[PDB]
Amino acid sequence: RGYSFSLTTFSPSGKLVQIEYALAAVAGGAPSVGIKAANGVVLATEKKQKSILYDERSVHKVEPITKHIGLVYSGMGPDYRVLVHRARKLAQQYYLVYQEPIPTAQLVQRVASVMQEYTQSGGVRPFGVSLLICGWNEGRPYLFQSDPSGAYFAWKATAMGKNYVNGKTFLEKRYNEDLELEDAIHTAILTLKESFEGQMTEDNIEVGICNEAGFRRLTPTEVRDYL
Amino acid sequence: SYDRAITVFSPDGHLFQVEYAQEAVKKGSTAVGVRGKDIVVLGVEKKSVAKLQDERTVRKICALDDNVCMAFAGLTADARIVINRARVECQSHRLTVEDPVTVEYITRYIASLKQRYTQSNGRRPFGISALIVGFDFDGTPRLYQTDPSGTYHAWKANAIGRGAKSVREFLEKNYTDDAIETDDLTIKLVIKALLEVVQSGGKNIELAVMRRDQPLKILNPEEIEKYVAEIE
Amino acid sequence: DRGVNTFSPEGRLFQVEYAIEAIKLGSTAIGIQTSEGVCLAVEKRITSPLMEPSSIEKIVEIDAHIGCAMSGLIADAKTLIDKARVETQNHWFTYNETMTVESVTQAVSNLALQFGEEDADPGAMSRPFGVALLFGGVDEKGPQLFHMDPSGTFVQCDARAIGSASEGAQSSLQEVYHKSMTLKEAIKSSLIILKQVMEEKLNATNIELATVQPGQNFHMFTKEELEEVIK
Amino acid sequence: GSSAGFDRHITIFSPEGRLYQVEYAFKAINQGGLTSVAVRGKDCAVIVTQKKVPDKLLDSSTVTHLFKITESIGCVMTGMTADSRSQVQRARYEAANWKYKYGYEIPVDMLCKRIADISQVYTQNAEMRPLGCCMILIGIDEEQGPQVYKCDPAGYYCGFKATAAGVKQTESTSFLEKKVKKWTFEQTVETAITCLSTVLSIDFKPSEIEVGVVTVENPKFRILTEAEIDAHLVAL
Amino acid sequence: SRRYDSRTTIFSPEGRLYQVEYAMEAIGHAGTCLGILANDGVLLAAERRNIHKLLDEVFFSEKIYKLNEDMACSVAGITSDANVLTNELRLIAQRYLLQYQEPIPCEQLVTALCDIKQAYTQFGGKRPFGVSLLYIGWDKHYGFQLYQSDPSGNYGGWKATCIGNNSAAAVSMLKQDYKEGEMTLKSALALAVKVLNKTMLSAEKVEIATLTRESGKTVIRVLKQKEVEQLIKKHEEEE
Amino acid sequence: NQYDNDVTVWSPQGRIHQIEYAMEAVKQGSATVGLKSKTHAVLVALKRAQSELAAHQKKILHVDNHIGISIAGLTADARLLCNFMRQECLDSRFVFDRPLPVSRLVSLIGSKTQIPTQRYGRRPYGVGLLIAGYDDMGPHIFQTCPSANYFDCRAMSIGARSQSARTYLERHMSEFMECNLDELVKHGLRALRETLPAEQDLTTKNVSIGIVGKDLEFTIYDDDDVSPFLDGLE
Amino acid sequence: GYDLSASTFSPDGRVFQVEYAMKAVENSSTAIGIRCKDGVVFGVEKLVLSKLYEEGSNKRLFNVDRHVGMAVAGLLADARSLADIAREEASNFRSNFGYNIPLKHLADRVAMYVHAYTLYSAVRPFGCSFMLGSYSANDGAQLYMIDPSGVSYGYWGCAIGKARQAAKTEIEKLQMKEMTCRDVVKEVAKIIYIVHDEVKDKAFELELSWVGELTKGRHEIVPKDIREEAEKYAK
Amino acid sequence: MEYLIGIQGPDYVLVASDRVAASNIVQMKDDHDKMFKMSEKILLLCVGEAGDTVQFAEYIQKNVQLYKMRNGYELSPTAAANFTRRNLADCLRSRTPYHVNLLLAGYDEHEGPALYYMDYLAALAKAPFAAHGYGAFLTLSILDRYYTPTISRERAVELLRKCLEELQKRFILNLPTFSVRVIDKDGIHNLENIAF
Amino acid sequence: SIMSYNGGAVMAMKGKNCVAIAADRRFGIQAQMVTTDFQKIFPMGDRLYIGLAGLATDVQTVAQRLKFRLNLYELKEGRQIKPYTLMSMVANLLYEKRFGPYYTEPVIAGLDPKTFKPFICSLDLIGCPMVTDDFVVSGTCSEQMYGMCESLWEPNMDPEHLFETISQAMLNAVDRDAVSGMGVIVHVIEKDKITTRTLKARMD
Repeated sequence: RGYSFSLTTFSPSGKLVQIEYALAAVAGGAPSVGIKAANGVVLATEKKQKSILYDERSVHKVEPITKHIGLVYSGMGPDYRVLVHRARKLAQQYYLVYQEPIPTAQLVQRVASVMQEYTQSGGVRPFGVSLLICGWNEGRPYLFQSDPSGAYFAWKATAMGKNYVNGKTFLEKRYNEDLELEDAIHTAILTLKESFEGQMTEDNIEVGICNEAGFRRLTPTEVRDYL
Repeated sequence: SYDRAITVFSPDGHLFQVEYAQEAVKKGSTAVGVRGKDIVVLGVEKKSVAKLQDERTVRKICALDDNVCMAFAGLTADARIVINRARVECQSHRLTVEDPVTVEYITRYIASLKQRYTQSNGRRPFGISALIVGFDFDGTPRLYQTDPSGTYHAWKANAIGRGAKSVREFLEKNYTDDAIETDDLTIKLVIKALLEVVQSGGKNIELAVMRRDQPLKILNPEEIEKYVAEIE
Repeated sequence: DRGVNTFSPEGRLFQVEYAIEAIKLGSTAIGIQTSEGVCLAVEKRITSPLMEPSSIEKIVEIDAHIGCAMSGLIADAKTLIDKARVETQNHWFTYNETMTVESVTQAVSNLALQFGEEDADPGAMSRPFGVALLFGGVDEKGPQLFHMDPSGTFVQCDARAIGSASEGAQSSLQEVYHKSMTLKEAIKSSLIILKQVMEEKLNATNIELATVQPGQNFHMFTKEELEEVIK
Repeated sequence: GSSAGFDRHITIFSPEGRLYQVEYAFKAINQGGLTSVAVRGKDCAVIVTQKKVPDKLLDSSTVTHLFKITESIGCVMTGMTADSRSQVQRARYEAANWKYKYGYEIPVDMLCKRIADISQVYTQNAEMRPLGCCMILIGIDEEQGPQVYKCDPAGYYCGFKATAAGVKQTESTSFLEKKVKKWTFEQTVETAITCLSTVLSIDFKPSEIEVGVVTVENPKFRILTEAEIDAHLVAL
Repeated sequence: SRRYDSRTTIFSPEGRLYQVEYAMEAIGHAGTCLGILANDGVLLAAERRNIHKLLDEVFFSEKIYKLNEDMACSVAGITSDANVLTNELRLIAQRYLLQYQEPIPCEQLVTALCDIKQAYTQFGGKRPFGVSLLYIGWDKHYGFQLYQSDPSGNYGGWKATCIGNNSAAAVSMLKQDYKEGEMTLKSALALAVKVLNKTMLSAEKVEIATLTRESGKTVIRVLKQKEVEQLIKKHEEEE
Repeated sequence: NQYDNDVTVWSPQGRIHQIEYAMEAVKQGSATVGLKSKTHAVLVALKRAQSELAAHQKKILHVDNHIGISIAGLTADARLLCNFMRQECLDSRFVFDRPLPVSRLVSLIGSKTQIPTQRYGRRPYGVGLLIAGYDDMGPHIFQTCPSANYFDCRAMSIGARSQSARTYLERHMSEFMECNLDELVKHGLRALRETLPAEQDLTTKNVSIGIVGKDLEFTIYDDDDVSPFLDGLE
Repeated sequence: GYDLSASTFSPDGRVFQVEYAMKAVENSSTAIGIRCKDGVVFGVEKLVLSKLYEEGSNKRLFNVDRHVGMAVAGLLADARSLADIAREEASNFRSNFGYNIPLKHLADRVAMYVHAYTLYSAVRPFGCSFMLGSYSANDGAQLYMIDPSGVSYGYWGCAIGKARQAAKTEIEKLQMKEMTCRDVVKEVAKIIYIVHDEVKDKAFELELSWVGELTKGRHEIVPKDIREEAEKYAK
Repeated sequence: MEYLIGIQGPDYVLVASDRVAASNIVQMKDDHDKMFKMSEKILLLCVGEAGDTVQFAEYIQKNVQLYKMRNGYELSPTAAANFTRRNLADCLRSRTPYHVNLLLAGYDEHEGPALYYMDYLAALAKAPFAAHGYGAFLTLSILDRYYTPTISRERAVELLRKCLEELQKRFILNLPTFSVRVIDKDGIHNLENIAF
Repeated sequence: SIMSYNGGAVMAMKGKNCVAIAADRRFGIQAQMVTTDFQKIFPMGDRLYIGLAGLATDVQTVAQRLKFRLNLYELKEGRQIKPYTLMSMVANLLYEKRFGPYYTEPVIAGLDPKTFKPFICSLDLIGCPMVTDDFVVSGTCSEQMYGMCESLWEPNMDPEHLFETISQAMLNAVDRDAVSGMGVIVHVIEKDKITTRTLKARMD
């Protein structure tokens, strides 16, 4: 059947604890860094399974929603798969009516709506993942962040997951307005190197970039050279 | 969809949910009602009489039809839902029967919908009381009162909301066959009843009369100030 | 906390047991069945002099040959009274004949236990009706008085009293009622018993009596009629 | 380790942002009392599972943890037996549905992902509990060769070279970790059996385990026989 | 199933609705939103709670939304709840304009959204919308207007109001500074700035929007950075 | 304390407290005996009454021409189940144009009453039924309970203090087969009288008799029609 | 508090509600099943609770199909509905594919239906265990067993109920494989007379059903003569 | 065939309609009213299908009267004509489409008099004057040739007579009496019936 | 035919850096004219106009539903809709009723927001987009309109030269059709102006 009552309710102080607990799950996940830089946007993440038995090429953290929109997350892995599938269907639906690539801002709004529906619906818990969407439309780069509550903010450079506050300080005093995509990756990986514990390789991180040509997921070769 | 039983019986044969709905009606503004001979009056106390608030958007007296009007006490949000459902029934009654609805017919409908919410799944009872006042086809003034439980009774003069008991006792000793003799007399009895349960009555009272063969008439502050001077 | 359809350790539905306890707070209604018609009388119980006593309808008309006196939560009885009215109207449309008193009581007793949370529809009861009914009518078997409570059990009785002061009234009917008592004798007995168990001095505007005779139809005593038997 | 409300009873976030209910389903996988080992070779995938027989009255043949999802995809289930068959039935339907809609055989990573997506729904909805079992699918991809996948009760899935499941999962993964850093059809099977034998310390006999393989020369999932599993047993 | 139920739409002993009252507590910890009604227009002066050195400006505004041609609003509470509420407000206004081929009157729109908010507090077993709204607009029946709305589904028309962080402190200041009937848009902006400062300012920590009439056409516009900056300097001269 | 609120809650001892509480409802009702010979099936129900001016509740009901039932427990529940059995018997005569075998009708009741004890929010039927019928396999006497269980018995008694009646039936069961209707109806009356308190004894207004046989449709004797059987008991 | 619903795992990783449903099957009478060279013999010791009941009342052996049998244990009301569920599956299968449903498939189909009541809070797990026996020319003699958790396995000799740990040691001494069906009936009625407690329990009726080459693949109740003689051999 | 007609003036609308209800070859009524008072300054003239006309005109009326109750102000002639056009157009491709032709007349305080014409296919069109029925063919030309935008109320009634007189001598149907009304700033006024 | 019940014709032409959209004004039921100022062209946003031809009831319905969608679209993603996007929107709306379609053949004409590039197109009843480079006609007299535009249209005409061509094409095309005419309204969309004039046509 399924429960028809809200699992997330207001507390006496006016807080939606369920959403607050979902943000705590997002704050313990692998660190993610998003950087918008003049000619493009870069999204990097710590894709370290640390066991040497797992296939590094199998799973993927940075996913392409459309040809110009990329996605990255922080929190729960399986929850991200649901949102990525929803984001891909939302982009297709929009393109079936308007016959034109869905704008980055329109997709974030549509995808944030889905996340807000799990905070008020019956018998469900809020998504335990924070997304870092990036896109390129109308000759301009975009970087949005959609948290578990359903709220979205437009950023220039941000970081989620473990040590996000520490990365926001190292990002607030190392990021410049007039920055190029190629140089944006260097400061995106450097921000991820300030909380990477062990040794960073080409199979320990995943980087996706967005520009005029469209969203792309950097291959191991590219990353290696950058490292 | 939600199908939980909200209102249920208790050890002493009580219906707590309905009792809490009546508790919300006691915290509402006082709404007085007095049935006259050729005029029905309605008085409503204005607690939050802020000077920066359009008073026409926050009234307790509404008109369901051209011969029926009502006042309430309790949760304002619920009153609106009940008031609009009753308005659709007045229009529905006019479409099925040539004549307009009688005061009792619409009161019965309003009370029946309230009882419906106290016995169905997934819903909670309405937290408001109503004083339906109007005139029938015969010209007989009418006054009924519905409550959260769903029971309604005809009255000669009644009050609801906070301090309704104090006003009800004042009407019992003051409502005779001479106090409602004239138009002004009946209107002055309603303003006097609200003066015992209000602070500096005269600028915090909003009343509307309903004469025979005439639509709802809300007396503005100036007119209410003239009546307070005669009660001094 | 428990559900609405929960049995107690003694084998009783909690909800129904609490609904039967809610009928002990309602007004009293004494019904006496005779050979020359049935008589129903209820205690109006007005709580204010401003309150119009003509708006209190404890005794209603189900049909020309059937009457009804209720006690307990009066608001809940408006749904049962309409079912009975539609049931007797439906019977006439299909068989061109009046429904019997026991048949009308059976159709109203079927809804008594029709309630529940799970596996239910939008227009489903959430609890039982906390009210008791006294059906009095005249069919092919003559005068008949029936009693139906919250559990859904309808039985026949020569004399019944339901309400707050039922225990005291029931005993006063056990030694003042016989099989050969007239309809006029029954009306006085009921009034006398009602006056004793009531708090306010019985008068023409306090109570409400109704009668259903073989050759006649359902009839509600007016002020004049009531006064006659009051003195 | 803090908690509040009904976090331990239903799948809802706790103070630390964890799902206790999903974590309790991982302990249900060890309730069965068995271990599974899948090792990826160079041209073949090998599945090795423990075949315990509590009673002698039990018709041994019917007792198995290896299933044929498709003609080329095979799997091994670990944990709650009833949950395992349910999940195996789900994988068979999803695989058959894929070929009927797209016209081609489903990839091992697509099936795993699809089955993991269904397991994620039990972690979000509170009216039902997650399945207390694991799945390790092995198949031969037309482009990327042999594949070994694994999805758990949390809805998380991945690709591996060598995986393990059951009571001795940390033991079989710590032994497979040192073996992978250092494989042919026989070398892929021998490494699995040794891992399963060195961790359980039992030195298995013929009829005491079950093996499933998918080579690149013969992609059809097959279960080794009594006389087939014994040959590898007398090789070490 | 019935044990996990939280029973949101349920009355309490005092006769109050807990859920709705707890949602009102969340609106008191949100960005302060204030609306003032003048003679030639109505404005919305909300404070921005989304301030950082790494945030983009991207959108046209953050709290003030456009409902239709002659209406606008400023929310205060759960951000995701407003996204749902304001999207529904746009639908109601479009449905009304598709039916009568005329702009929907301000009070009819506010009332329609309040019926949805009150339905979430009576049945469905779901938590109420934790947001308070402020509407400003112009119709042919009453001209310029300003309405407020809370989580319970209650609404009311005002001349000057404030919802959010310091509603009670701002409301008092407006009470002793609002010259009813003799207020102009120019003189109202001063009032907003004067009250907004004493209840918290920079030109990036606030956002103002005015709604006026020009040549039989409603004009809604957010004041620019420079446009606001000057206002803030002029209030400093009087202080 | 926490295992006896729902029917879908198994207790630690492997029992369902809600079903056990539903069986207590049948134990509070008035006794009802049900015995049969080789050509007849009788159900003697002891009617109860609250006030002296009240009538005795009906315990025996019509289901069909070959089937009759005796209730014990929830009045409303009994009616509900009776309507189902009546509808089931009507359908059999409409489709196959023949009486529905008593045993087949008992399986339909067992399945309809089982569903409710496995679903959340529902409850078991709080009523016990004693079915008397006659078909191709002779006369039958079935007994259904709140826990969806039914038994095929030669004699049976359910209700308040039915152990006294059951004991009497257990020692006289042997001499039931080869015994005429008159003697078999008096054998059940004696068992129904045993459950009653020492003082008060069976009358013609507190006893109900329902018989069905090879050459007789289900009949229900109430007031004046039960004197014939009543006369002949010490 | 981790044992009130079936959609809840306990800290150790167990579903207490399903374990509580297995307790009901350990309180019922003992029923055994023995598979041999050409058939399956079901032996259920029917415990008569009263003398008023007719000999044959409350049977624990039903025919789910014309070639499949079913011996039950635990709650009878639950088991009767599971027998009707198994009949539907067997009947639906013949109307779809055109032939008798294989025992292995029927067991799996009915076990999956039983496992669906152990996942949600809306329902409760079945409180009964049961065995399925059948015989097919192409297949042979099969005997499956399903418990409250929805687990179905193949067997040679099975036993459910109270005395199942003592009845399994009696079935282990038999060489079922080489044994026939007429010789097994005796042994089946002997084990039921050994495990049955004459002290704690009272009167008990012995049920016997078989299915094999003898009855041409048709499941039936063992003939009165053969059952009577087998009961004398046990004594 | 029923007949409707409307004439919009500088500050008034003049509408008239035949009052003949008929079954097959006989006139059942000679004083039937085809005008529906939607509001204080709005009249809805309806003709067409036997049962559809009243069913549709009463549904619109109910909603227009409902609008004033809950809002406090009445719907404008334009909005009322768009509401009715939207409702007739929604049923067009539905299960039960009303086959009705109508004329909506009203007076808006800030817009003056308005005359709307609508066919059964829900096509709304504002016009200075219009007519419905088989008699519209004979009277539309008379209107065209004599109607001027600044026409006075007295001449509007004189012009109406001419059209009705033309029907008397040219039309094959029997229309002896006509209902006449006028809507201005003081609401709707009943005019003496034009009988022949 | 259902399309020839109310008559009417819409035409859209392309110029250098401008577009023109003309339409007949006669509204009539079959052979009888009711009004002579029916609107067949609607403004979809400054430099974007949509002309509808066919059933008058569907012309108003489609114009109102498209406006309803256009308002929501412009509010959601706060920007002016592009000419090509509107065509897809309109085509999608028309294709929803693929088996119970609206009887109206739309003709879109406008300048691209920011680029100011001319854009004209036409769709069929079930929403089949057809973007051309010269002109697009829709109505009961398309054949006559096709013949006029084919021999009058020039590659790069200016606002004044374009107005003369679209007016001469419509005036001579509606004079050969019986249920089309009673006035002609032309809209010339430029980069900074929107000239609208009613041509002096025949009232036949």
